[PDB]
Order: sequence, then C-alpha cells, then structure tokens
Amino acid sequence: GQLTKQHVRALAISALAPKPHETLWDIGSIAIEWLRSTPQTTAVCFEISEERRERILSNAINLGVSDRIAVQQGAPRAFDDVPDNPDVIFIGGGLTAPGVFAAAWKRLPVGGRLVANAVTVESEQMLWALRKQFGGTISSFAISHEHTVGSFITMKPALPVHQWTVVKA
Amino acid sequence: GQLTKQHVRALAISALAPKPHETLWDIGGGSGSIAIEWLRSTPQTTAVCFEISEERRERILSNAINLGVSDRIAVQQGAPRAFDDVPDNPDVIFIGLTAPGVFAAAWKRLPVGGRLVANAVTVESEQMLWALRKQFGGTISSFAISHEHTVGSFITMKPALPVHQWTVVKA
Amino acid sequence: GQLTKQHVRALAISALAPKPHETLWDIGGGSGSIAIEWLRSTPQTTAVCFEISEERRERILSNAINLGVSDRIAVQQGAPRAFDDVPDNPDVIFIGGLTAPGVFAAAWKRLPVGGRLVANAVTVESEQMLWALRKQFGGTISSFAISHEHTVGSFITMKPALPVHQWTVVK
Amino acid sequence: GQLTKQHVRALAISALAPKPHETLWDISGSIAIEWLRSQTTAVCFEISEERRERILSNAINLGVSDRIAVQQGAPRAFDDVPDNPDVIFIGGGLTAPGVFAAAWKRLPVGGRLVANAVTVESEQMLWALRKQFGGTISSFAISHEHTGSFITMKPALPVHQWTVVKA
Ligand SMILES: [Ca+2]
Ligand SMILES: [Mg+2]
Repeated sequence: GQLTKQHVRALAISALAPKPHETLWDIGSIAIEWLRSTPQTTAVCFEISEERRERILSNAINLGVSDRIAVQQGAPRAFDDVPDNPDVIFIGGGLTAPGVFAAAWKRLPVGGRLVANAVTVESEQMLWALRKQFGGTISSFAISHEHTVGSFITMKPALPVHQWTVVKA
Repeated sequence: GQLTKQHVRALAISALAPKPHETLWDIGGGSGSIAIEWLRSTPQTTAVCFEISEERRERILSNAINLGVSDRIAVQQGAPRAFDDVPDNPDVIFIGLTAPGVFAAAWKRLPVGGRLVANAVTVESEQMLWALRKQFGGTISSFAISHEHTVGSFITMKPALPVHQWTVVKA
Repeated sequence: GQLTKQHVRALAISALAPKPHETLWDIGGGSGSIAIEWLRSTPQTTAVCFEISEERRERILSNAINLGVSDRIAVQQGAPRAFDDVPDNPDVIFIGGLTAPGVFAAAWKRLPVGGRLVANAVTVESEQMLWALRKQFGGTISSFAISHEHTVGSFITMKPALPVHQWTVVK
Repeated sequence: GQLTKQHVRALAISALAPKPHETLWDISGSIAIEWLRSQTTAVCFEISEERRERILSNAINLGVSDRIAVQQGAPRAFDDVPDNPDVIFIGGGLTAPGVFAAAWKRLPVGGRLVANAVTVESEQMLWALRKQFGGTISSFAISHEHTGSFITMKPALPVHQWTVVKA
C-alpha cells in the first residue's frame, strides 16, 4: 500500500542529505518529510493544483511544520514569486515538462545539490540527458512487497525508480 | 501478460533440455502448454499431461492436434492418482506445484539421472524448492520479466510477478 | 558500494520509525551504522549497541562523539550474552548477523508488547528465516534491489547489487 | 557462468520465433547457431577474424556448418549477401554507426526483428527505433543461486529486448 510509497520517500531524503542551514525546493510529501528529520530546514513546494495544495499545507500540520513549509503554485513561473534562492532541489518527476528544469537549475547556486526521481520511460530518458550534461549519479531501486491472496503470499514488484543525484558546478 | 506467458515457457523449455527419445510429464498449472511446445520444438519426443477437468483435457489435446503433435501426447487425469495410469517411467518432468503428495508421487517415478524443472509463483512455493534442493541436489534461478505499459502519455516498464525455477538431474 | 551502504541504512531508519523517548537495540552486522543515525536523526533518544570486538566498540563510540551523539549511546559487547547486562527493555530493535545461534530468541524475550523489530537479510538462508519468524509474530516482508551506473569502458550499464530482505514488525 | 548466457539465448530465439526455411541475419555465434539447431539458415556478420574462425568452429562442432555462413563486419559486409534476410537479430552493438539503418534496408516488409540491448546507451537507442518503427520492449531480470557457507542470488545484468515486425 503506502508501504511502497514510504520506501521511495526515504530514498529521496537520503539522496538529498539535508543540512539544517538549508532550504528545499520540492517541485506534499518529500517537502513535508524534509521538515521532520532536520531542524531549521524549510521546504518550498510548487503545486499547480489548488486541491493538492490545500493538501500539502493540510498535512504539513500533522507534524507541526506548517509554518516552515511554503506551498507555492505551479512551475516554472511560480519561481519568480520566490526571490530567495534554493540550496537543495527535489523534482519527484515532471522532468519532461518544458521550461521547468531549465528554469530551476538557474535558481540554484553553484555547490547547490539536486535529486530527481524518474519512474517513466520518458522520465528516465530525461535523467540521462541532464546527467550526461551536468554530471551527477544515476542509481535505481527495484522494490517489491509481500502480497496475500486468500491462501497465498507473493512478492508484488513495485515500479522501478531511477534517481539522479547531482552537485552543481 | 501473454508475453509473460510466452517468455516463461521458453525459459522452462531452455531448462528442460529436450533430447532424442525422451518423455516429459508436464504436471499441474496449465498442463499442456509446455507439453505442446516440448513436442513442437523437437523431433521424436513424447509428452504426457495431467488434467483434472474432463473438459480442460478436451482443450489440451484438441490444440495438440492442430500443431500436428496429436501423435505424441496423451492426456491423463490429475496427479498423483493419474500417475498410476501411466506405465513407462518418464525421462523429464515439468511442474508449474505443492499439491498434497504430487511431488513425492511423481518423484517416486523418476529414475536416477532423470531431470525435472519446477517453477514457483508464490512464496510458499518458493520456499519449497529450497528444501527439495537441499537433499535432491539441483539449482534455483529467478525471473523478473517486464513489459512496456502505456498509461496515457507515459510508458513505464511494468514488472510481472517473479518466477522461481528449480532445475536438477537425479541420482 | 558505500552507496547501497548509505541507501540500506536509509530504508532501515524509515522502517524503524523513531519517536520520542525511544531506545533502539542495534544488534549484529556493523553495529553502530543504524544507531548513530537513529540517534543523529531524532532529538531525545538512546540507542544500544552490541559489538564483540574491543577495537570495533572503540570506533563506534568514537564516531558517536564526533557526531555529538556520545551521551545517548551505550556500546556493549555481543548478544545474546550482552543483553544480560543491559537492564532496561529496548523499545525498538534492529538486526542486520541475522542468524547467530541464540541472538534472536534472546533479543526477543526482551521486547515488550507492541514493540518494533526491523531485520535485514542478504542471503537465502537469512531470507527464509525472516519468513519463518514472520509466520509466528506477524509483520511484513519487502525487498530491495539497488543498482548504480558502472561505466565499463565506453558503455555505462546499470549494475545490480545483491537484494536485501527486510522484516519490520510490531509485537 | 555460461548459464545466464543460456537463458539469454533461450529468450532471443523465442522472440525470434523461427519458421521453417527462414533465413536469419545475426549481426560469438550464439544465436545464429541456436537459430540453426532448433530447414532454416543463418548469416553471421563478424568483424573479428578470431571469432570468425570461432563461429565456423562451433557450427561444425555442433553440426549445422554448411547451414551457417560466417560473414565479416557490418554494415560494409551487408552488401555482400545479395539475398534478402527474412529475420534479423541484433545482439551485437545496435549503436554501432550505420549498422542499424543499413540492415533495416535489407529487411522486407513483414520481416521481423529481435534486438537486445544491455547498456544504458544501447537501451536508449532501442527506444528511438521503437518510436519510429514500432514493436515491443520487454525486459528480463535474471538472477541465480550463488553459494561460502551461504547461498545468495547473484543478479545478472538486465536485458531490454526489442521485437518488431516491419511495416
Ligand atoms: Ca587474415
Ligand atoms: Mg462427456
């Protein structure tokens, strides 16, 4: 269930290697989670859906971090709303969507870090382009979970995630 | 999903290692598919199938007829009560696999130096091959097979459930 | 390499689910990896370590210091024995030496109702044991195959590491 | 060792899915040979003199030798065989310059194609061909039992297999 989904998140925040001085731009899960495992780290979210937004700020509340997270609107023109530059960046997919990556590699100070997940054929095709241009590393995770069927258990193989992780030059 | 069907038999067929003058018992899950291709891929061979439904037997043998391998297949009923019909000792056995008593029964009929290839689809099934491997010798391999899968604007590579496959020679 | 050694730590931390006033027993392979992160990821926690080597205990605590986590870790010797000298019952346990004679039943007697243990297996022998302890105390098993680029010449391949099995449970 | 290589060929041959009296152009000798065993023929193209020497060696050892023709390197050698192939295998490098276009040219419509890709590069290329000409991409994650006092399951490298019929 949400199992699969927590195992992905753990891999994302690990890649990102939070320091406390630093501010995330998640492009409402990876942002919120970055707000519970490291103090003095703030997350900026960008979300084109009002409804999904009402949701990110909503759950921001459970873990008492709501006033660190800023839920913004959609890429990439939302960035101009945010004058304060980023240090670490998460794109959990949506790399294929134009003007978006370009726009954000720009808002990123050199020495600034990046992690991108890709779980489509097109998504992953992206990761290799960006990777082959700016460097960084690609690793991937094949995760399966235990599934019962009346009198039988099997190992449901989740979809694979590729993860780009780069430092900027 | 029918691509998984294709790819899995092949591996099964790779594994079985069909030669001149050999007989295959093809026992259990979807009895006939491996028999029919065993019969196809190789000249001068015999297959026996074990099928419960009077009418699932009436689709295995009908199909054989078509590929022209009706000559060399028999369709018996369900094992191991149907092993007691078939008199000659088989050369190779395939199980697609944990029914009460079907292994030991079928196995009391394989002669020294015979070969059997079994496939697991559940964990209960997987853990068994590990224990029949312990005594009986043999070697276990694994197959995750993925097929493109296009939801709307995006392909992913959707994984089938993995398949476990035990291939040993006896003695 | 050290990158599945990072990534495996991550999944084990997320699984252990650290909360306030909690005490981890971190037992077995590489005792300390999970502990100092467990400690260095959540204010207000104590972790317990069980290492056999006098020289390895000296380096775990060294690193707990160098992470300002010196004052919430005890570094004991090997279980199951070293359980007998640690007085307070653990809140969560993690095993990564998953099958030493005795460690588990021992580790286990010490765990309260509705307490949590997450274990790692990397071999089949370990893996089929999680499956047996799974069948007693409940809980759930998932598995991780992690790959990294491997540029053997002009051609990168994606290069799989050995899988890893993880049992997480509530007593 | 050669095991995982056995599973590999077992798969290609299925997707290749031979027909009686069909010609194959296999662009080490594995699949040409394999093609030839299970009245069909095979044309091997091989840059490698020392492997060339080797495939005829195997075709004889196994015994379909006057059914196999070990050619030289592609795509240059392509023009040599004036007789059109009915089915192509690329297990070889499909990113190798001019190799792919040059043989899709020799392939009649209704002719089939199995392509194997086992690198990041070769796989990314395998998607480019798929987009233009069609066909299907599947991938197989094969591991094997590997034993000190323990057994573990060594994951082989994954194969992306492209299979397509020509329109
Ligand atoms: Ca010469
Ligand atoms: Mg009737």
